[PDB]
Amino acid sequence: FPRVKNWEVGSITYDTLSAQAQQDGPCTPRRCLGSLVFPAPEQLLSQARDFINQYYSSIKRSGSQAHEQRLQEVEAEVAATGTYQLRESELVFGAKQAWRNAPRCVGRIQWGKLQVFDARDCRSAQEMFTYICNHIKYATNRGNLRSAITVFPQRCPGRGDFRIWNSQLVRYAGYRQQDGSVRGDPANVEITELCIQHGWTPGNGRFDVLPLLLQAPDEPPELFLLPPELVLEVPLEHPTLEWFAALGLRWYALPAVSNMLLEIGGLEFPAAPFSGWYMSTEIGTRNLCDPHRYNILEDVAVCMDLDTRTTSSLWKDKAAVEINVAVLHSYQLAKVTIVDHHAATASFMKHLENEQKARGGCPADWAWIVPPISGSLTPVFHQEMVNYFLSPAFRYQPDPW
Amino acid sequence: KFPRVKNWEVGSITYDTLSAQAQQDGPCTPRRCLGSLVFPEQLLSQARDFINQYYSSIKRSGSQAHEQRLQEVEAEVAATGTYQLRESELVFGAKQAWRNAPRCVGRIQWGKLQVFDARDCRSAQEMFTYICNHIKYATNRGNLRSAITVFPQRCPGRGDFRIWNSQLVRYAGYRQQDGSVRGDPANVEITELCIQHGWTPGNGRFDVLPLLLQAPDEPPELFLLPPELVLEVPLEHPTLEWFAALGLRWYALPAVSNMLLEIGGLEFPAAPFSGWYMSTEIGTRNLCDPHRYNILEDVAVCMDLDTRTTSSLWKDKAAVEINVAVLHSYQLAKVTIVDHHAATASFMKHLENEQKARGGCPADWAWIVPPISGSLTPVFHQEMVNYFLSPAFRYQPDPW
Ligand code: HEM
Ligand code: HEM
Ligand SMILES: CNCc1cncc(-c2cc(C)cc(N)n2)c1
Ligand SMILES: CNCc1cncc(-c2cc(C)cc(N)n2)c1
Ligand SMILES: C[C@H](O)[C@H](O)[C@H]1CNc2nc(N)[nH]c(=O)c2N1
Ligand SMILES: C[C@H](O)[C@H](O)[C@H]1CNc2nc(N)[nH]c(=O)c2N1
Ligand SMILES: [Cl-]
Ligand SMILES: [Cl-]
Ligand SMILES: [Gd+3]
Ligand SMILES: [Gd+3]
Ligand SMILES: [Gd+3]
Ligand SMILES: [Zn+2]
Repeated sequence: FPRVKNWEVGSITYDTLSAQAQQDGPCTPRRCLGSLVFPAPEQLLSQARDFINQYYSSIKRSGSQAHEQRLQEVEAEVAATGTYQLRESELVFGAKQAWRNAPRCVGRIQWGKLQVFDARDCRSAQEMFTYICNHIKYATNRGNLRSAITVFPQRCPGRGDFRIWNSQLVRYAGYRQQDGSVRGDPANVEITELCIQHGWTPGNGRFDVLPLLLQAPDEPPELFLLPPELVLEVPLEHPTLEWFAALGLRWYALPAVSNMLLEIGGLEFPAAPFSGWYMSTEIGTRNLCDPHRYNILEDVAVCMDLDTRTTSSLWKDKAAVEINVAVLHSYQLAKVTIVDHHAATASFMKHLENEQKARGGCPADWAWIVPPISGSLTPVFHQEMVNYFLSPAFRYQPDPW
Repeated sequence: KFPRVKNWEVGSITYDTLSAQAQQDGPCTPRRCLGSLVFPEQLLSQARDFINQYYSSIKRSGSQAHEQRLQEVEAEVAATGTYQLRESELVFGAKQAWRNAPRCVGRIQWGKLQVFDARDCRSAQEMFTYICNHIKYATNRGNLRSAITVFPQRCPGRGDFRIWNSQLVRYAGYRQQDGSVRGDPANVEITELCIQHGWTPGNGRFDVLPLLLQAPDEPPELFLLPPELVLEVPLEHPTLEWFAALGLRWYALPAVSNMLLEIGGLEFPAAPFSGWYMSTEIGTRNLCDPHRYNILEDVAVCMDLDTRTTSSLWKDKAAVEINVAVLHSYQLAKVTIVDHHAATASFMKHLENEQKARGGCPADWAWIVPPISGSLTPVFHQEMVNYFLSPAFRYQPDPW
């Protein structure tokens, strides 16, 4: 089993949990591909057996009365229907484990605190939209954010999938400009074009919240506008650079991923949006400073009167730090939950410690866990980590179009 | 079977066909990735291989002299159980090993390397002057020049040379009446060895250590370094006038002396190579790591930052100014240094060159991305393939 060192302190542990990794990643002994962003009844039965085993362990009833009954119930159902149905408690446990198992999530200290909305009876895109609005309202909670997931009906033979076409519930439009550029968020050019193609009347601002394109089984996507008062936003200002407000920058409160597939015991939920609260560097560093995103870094540095004609003045580093300050200040001023990268990484270290005792290890993707600014100033930089795939899981899936 | 590599900033795609050569295997399996871990008669096999590389590089594969050099290595191993490298081969392999180092962000320079051939060395005294030639050459009054000195290869039945220090220039680390260290904590061990072999310890936080040089089958001997030969830069800040009063310094020459050079199956456990610093190595890691000089809070106090809450980003602000002070001080002293923006931009050009030249480039994403401002540099947005090519610099155990 792999030995794992923390270089700040000298700690050494062994990741015995990785030996249970069923599905395989992209690396081989010849080459590591860890930096890549994107890496049958009997086999349904083995996945279900393992998950039922996981569930009955969690309720300290492994090998008991109910446990054997449930394994036999599942085999009979797969035999008779080609599939099976989770009990509500199994669904709650499986959603939590999927978060717990997510190697690129730095916020997993929170994994046991997840509100699970059971939407597996959803019948239409219109009902789907109602469920989504309830999710957003509950999770936003007027800025005191609460972690939640809404689970729509599972994939099943004979019927198409429920899908949310948008990659998140809240996204800003990205409009290909007149002179080649993009107005708004360049990450969202494609979904913006899809919304227009499906009858949306576009705006022309940099921060126009997109409509939702919601797909019911064997149905084309349907367009749904979010009420503005449902989408809580934060205007960005800086505590001491008063000209920063004049940039007119904003971000939204709720990070809600809506394009991933939830897998529990071999069953697949292609529509299961989940939400937490932001870590400030996602907004301040990636969304606002990536050259292919809002790309504000040079404009901010020029306004700061930094010397932008030489790299060795560290003008980029100085301006990124103040942009992150602005995000934290603005969300704190607006009373909207946010965590800075120092606090987030420190609590992740506690999570690693908890998980070593509970399970003997923790799947973690170092490149995603280490924040995009001030990497070695956080404790996770100095922590070796072992990346592997456990189930239940959130998986990437192709876009439905 | 040829990995697709995407740059997410631009959208460009390439394929790493070079990875198909990866001889020695890394630590990863389809079951789990270990990329973030720091330390994870067949001598003919990799001697043939290396010779074939050379003659291809000089556009001389399959012609006269290629055949000829294949025979003498055959004959030398048959007659002696090993072989000696031609001068030009020692040079070509030294550069290729640097070219192949997945963790080196400075490889745009790999073609410009000065190779000193110390293969006729014998005794810790000969090493000392051999190492002193390198240092004064590489240092060059602050106009740093990349250089490697190749001490004799390893032979069966006896010896091998070793430099006991991890680098040629290391600051001492002294324990206290309470354990905690004055000086560099990373060097507490070699410091205790240097004293243990009879060295008068200094009192201070930046005492340059003596060298423990090991001739084959000898107890090592201590060697003072001439102070005028160890170029150091006192640290000041352009606008924070008190920064000089913190009394911080770093040395000019980064020279790694504990690594084993391997060319064509031959092994050189003493083969120090040197370049010039990227400023985050000094300003971020050496000075701000909690287990190194750990000065971050002291600088933040002097800057009157709000260290009471993490969300003031006081750590980030103090760290940036420490890096500013490093770059400013090295430039004022006219000592070659490169900032992490310039360094990573040059590495992107290196990747582009290597794609044309060899169809790929082994790169360790976690080590290429700088330890501050990661996503502000282009390498953050570049997918990379990590694998082992030969010739290579390899890690080796401590000589005890
Ligand atoms: C409660 C506060 C939370 C914080 C602070 C947090 C933080 C983060 C961050 C910073 C990332 C990397 C995102 C990126 O760079 O694109 C991430 C990824 C992720 N998070 Fe969390 N998260 C939280 C809650 C949750 C919840 C509630 C779930 C699911 C139940 C979850 C599941 C995931 C998954 C699956 C990923 C990987 C997404 C991907 O790889 O594209 N997180 N999280
Ligand atoms: C010319 C300027 C150079 C720069 C700016 C540079 C930069 C760097 C940096 C920043 C590292 C990371 C080391 C660490 O974080 O501890 C590194 C590692 C490394 N460098 Fe370069 N380097 C240069 C020249 C060279 C030369 C001349 C050689 C050998 C001939 C070389 C071979 C290596 C190797 C083998 C490593 C891996 C060290 C390890 O794995 O611990 N570099 N370099
Ligand atoms: C494609 N990257 C996935 C992604 C993108 N944006 C934001 C997140 C995210 C998700 C959650 C639940 C919390 C958080 N703090 N962040 C994940
Ligand atoms: C433990 N990593 C090895 C190490 C440690 N310190 C510094 C370097 C280094 C080496 C070279 C040639 C250049 C540079 N700019 N830096 C390498
Ligand atoms: C190529 C590289 O893997 C890619 O840019 C990754 C690096 N680490 C990351 N880490 C997080 N948290 N989010 C990201 O999008 C990325 N991007
Ligand atoms: C655990 C982790 O791999 C370790 O801290 C690595 C990360 N990346 C690094 N990158 C460089 N250049 N140098 C280092 O020492 C490290 N340390
Ligand atoms: Cl986001
Ligand atoms: Cl160093
Ligand atoms: Gd003011
Ligand atoms: Gd303007
Ligand atoms: Gd005062
Ligand atoms: Zn790997």
